[PDB]
Amino acid sequence: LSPPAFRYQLTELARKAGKRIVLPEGDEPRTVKAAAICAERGIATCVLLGNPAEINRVAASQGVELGAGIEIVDPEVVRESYVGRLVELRKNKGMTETVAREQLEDNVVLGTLMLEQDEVDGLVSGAVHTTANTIRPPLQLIKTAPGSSLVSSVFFMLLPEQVYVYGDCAINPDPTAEQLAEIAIQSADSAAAFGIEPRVAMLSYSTGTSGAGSDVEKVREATRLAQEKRPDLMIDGPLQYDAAVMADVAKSKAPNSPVAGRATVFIFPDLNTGNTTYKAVQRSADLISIGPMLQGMRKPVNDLSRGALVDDIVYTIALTAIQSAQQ
Amino acid sequence: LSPPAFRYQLTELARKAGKRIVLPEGDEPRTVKAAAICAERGIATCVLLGNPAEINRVAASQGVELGAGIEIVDPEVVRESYVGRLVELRKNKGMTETVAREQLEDNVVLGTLMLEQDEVDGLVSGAVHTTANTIRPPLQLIKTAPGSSLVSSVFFMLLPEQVYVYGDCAINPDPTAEQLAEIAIQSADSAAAFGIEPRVAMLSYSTGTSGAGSDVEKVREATRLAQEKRPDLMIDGPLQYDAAVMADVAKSKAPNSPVAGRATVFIFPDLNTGNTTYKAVQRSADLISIGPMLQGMRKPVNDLSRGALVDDIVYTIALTAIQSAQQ
Ligand SMILES: [Cl-]
Ligand SMILES: [Cl-]
Ligand SMILES: [K+]
Ligand SMILES: [K+]
Ligand code: NA
Ligand code: NA
Repeated sequence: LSPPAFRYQLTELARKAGKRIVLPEGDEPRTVKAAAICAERGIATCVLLGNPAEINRVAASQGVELGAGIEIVDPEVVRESYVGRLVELRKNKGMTETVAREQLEDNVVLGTLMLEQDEVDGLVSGAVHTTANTIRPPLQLIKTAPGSSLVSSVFFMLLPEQVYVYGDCAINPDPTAEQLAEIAIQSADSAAAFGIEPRVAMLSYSTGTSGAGSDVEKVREATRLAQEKRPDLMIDGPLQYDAAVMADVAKSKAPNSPVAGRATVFIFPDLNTGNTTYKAVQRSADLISIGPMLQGMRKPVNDLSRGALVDDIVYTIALTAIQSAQQ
Repeated sequence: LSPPAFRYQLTELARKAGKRIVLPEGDEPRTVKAAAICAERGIATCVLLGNPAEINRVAASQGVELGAGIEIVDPEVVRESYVGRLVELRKNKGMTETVAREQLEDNVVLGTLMLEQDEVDGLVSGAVHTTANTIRPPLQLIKTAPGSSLVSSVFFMLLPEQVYVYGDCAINPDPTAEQLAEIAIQSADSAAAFGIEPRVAMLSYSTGTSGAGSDVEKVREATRLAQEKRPDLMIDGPLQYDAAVMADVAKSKAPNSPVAGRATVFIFPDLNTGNTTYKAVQRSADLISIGPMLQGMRKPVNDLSRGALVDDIVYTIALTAIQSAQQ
């Protein structure tokens, strides 16, 4: 699975999904250009939230036509029709009609209510907003998937001939043992859904009992808890990074391990570890990453980097559509 | 500073130091062969602790002569002469003459007492023993250097044209803010002593205020505390790894930073982060590392990997001799 091969696999899987993805940042130039690519290539039907005139002016300003597969929704027209639904959804938290109308001025809230009404299949935003702005309404309204008590994330690491899965390198600062086992299971399910055989390495500064301490025991607990809920999955830990990827190190420090030496899914003990290793490997191996992709949400939601490129948005919409077919 | 250039710089600095390094594993084949190289190249005078006949048989078994610069000490001859000193050193902890004699059967204890008696300048062991076996007697008897409340460690990361310093990637599992500031200062002093201009990046999953949480505040506290004790040092944090090494990321996320974009010393928030990133970078960039090197000890002590090679031992003796001239 080379980087071009994996990127095409995302295109193939998204086409077979045949999903509708709402884009709250409907008039954003990068998002308009990416939506037209997804429609022309069959990656997804893109629902743009914004003024039809402005979106078409932005589309014309970038040499892009919005034909089939592009559906523009004017928030001013449809906003009031979702007020009653939002009041009903948050009535026990003190939602009023006036407050609900105030919240619906944000296109992410509007797209989330469209997502909750099963009018679209997924939501992508964040090119010109914060991560919290993208995920807070879905967290409040869509909630977590059954069997998940939290949302985590993964990065797809595109090596020259294979794809690794890293997580959680963006969201959860300090997972407990129970949460870490949940992150490992979510990440392995994500890997399998995107064509990656999950061999899950629970990372630590200790390989087995080479090191001791509360930090090592948390990874050991999470390993056992994850194996309890999913006896079918190949999980092992604790493992240092070299033991997870090198067969020679595996044969010397963890020879009875079904994961060591050939791990494909790498679960980091905390965000310090995950984000630092993710950033360092991106520079040192000079490889390519796709993500981060959220996991554990009841319906797919994903947040873009504020400096994302058009192609970054294109494949993020693909991931979101593929996640919709997974559920 | 290419890897060959840096390795020669260690040779030059060790020669100028002109130190004596005691080797408790005196009859170990790899250690005997490395000691003769250090003596012939002028890296250090090596004091081998073992049976003179056995050491010479091991030396002859590897095509190696032990001439000038090699001094063999028979533990059976000199052990009793250090019993009274050990009793005096640990009298308040319940040391007796019989217990002291029992402890002196371990050559590391004997070499540590030689180190404490200023008969040698540094100690290297661990090729056939655990790390705890190497460092416990010095920790009990030599103690920490003035201004240091703990011992930490660094790895020298030999990039194609420069050398980075990583720490602490081996010893301290979860440093407090005060300890982390101490690790940063020790690591910068180590870097400068080995010909590396210290620009210290205090690593985190947050660049500045990009992320919040107790983990980020610890790095922020350690950054300020380290700057308080050493106003002359270039320290900054918190910084993600990409902000520390990439000028473009630095100009966008930390433009007022005197370290971001050109860091040479990388201080990891905990052992999970340090060891995982160290192991991952070694595989991803396929670079070369030297270490780990202890720091903060009153007199230099260093521990070998049990799978170390002869050349690994050679340059570890060099590091230890260089550390002796630093103090
Ligand atoms: Cl274990
Ligand atoms: Cl800050
Ligand atoms: K964002
Ligand atoms: K050792
Ligand atoms: Na690898
Ligand atoms: Na670099």
